Amino acid sequence: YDIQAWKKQCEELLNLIFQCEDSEPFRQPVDLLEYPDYRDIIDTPMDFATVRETLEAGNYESPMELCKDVRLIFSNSKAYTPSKRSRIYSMSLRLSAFFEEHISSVLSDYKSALRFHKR
Ligand SMILES: NC(=O)N1CCN(C(=O)c2ccco2)CC1
Repeated sequence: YDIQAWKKQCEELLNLIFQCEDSEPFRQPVDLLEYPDYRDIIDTPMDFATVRETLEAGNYESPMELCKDVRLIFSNSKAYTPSKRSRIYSMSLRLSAFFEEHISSVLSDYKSALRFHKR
């Protein structure tokens, strides 16, 4: 029933994601010299350094907000990919599966703790 536990749990999950080779394309923003049309396709860029920095600045109120930004990293990859078999998109799918598998208990525990708090 710890309402604040999600933050350290998210920090540790972000640490695991940064150790994963599949996250390399998603750690920093996309360079426009390499992908000139990126902002024509993607209106809201997002990356794992921005998520980690937002978390560490105390700018997420809940793990649901963090989850929305992480999911935006993956939807941006799906929207930008020219093919469903591309290397970078295929890395996003594995990383998304890993993230969803680990974030599930973080979300469940937070929502349960909040319900207990408001009982
Ligand atoms: N850091 C980068 O330069 N990226 C390249 C564009 N991105 C993609 O999701 C993507 C899908 C298919 C090909 O690239 C984000 C990562």
